[PDB]
Amino acid sequence: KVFGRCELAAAMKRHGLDNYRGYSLGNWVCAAKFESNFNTQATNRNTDGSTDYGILQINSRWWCNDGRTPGSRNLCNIPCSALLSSDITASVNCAKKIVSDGNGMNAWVAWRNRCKGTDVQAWIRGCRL
Ligand SMILES: [Cl-]
Ligand SMILES: [Cl-]
Ligand SMILES: [Cl-]
Ligand SMILES: [Ho]
Ligand SMILES: [Ho]
Ligand SMILES: [Ho]
Ligand code: NA
Repeated sequence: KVFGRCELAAAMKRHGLDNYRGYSLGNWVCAAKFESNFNTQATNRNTDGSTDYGILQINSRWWCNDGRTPGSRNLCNIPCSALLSSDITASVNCAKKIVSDGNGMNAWVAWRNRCKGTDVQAWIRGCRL
């Protein structure tokens, strides 16, 4: 599923991501924009053989099981395919663990490089929230 901007903002809010660990909703929408272009089915291979999945490009190296990332962990206790669903529950619940790992949203390199320090509230402008 390819979400609209405000559609994704609303879904993220319903799943409790707004201000989760102090990160306003615009931060999460911005991260999703640059990680996946709001596409739940996005995947991308990493240099180490791991794969990133879903709207927030969650890596199989640590967070989900895809059966082909030898030596990895599955800390969100989910198949990576769950991160591709039209229902964002799995991606959100796993993102909540990730952002709690210590480095906050710096875990998403695209957030650090493209959202951090910018006017991220623009990403929820106009949305009914
Ligand atoms: Cl915001
Ligand atoms: Cl594996
Ligand atoms: Cl933080
Ligand atoms: Ho990535
Ligand atoms: Ho970590
Ligand atoms: Ho609201
Ligand atoms: Na894994």
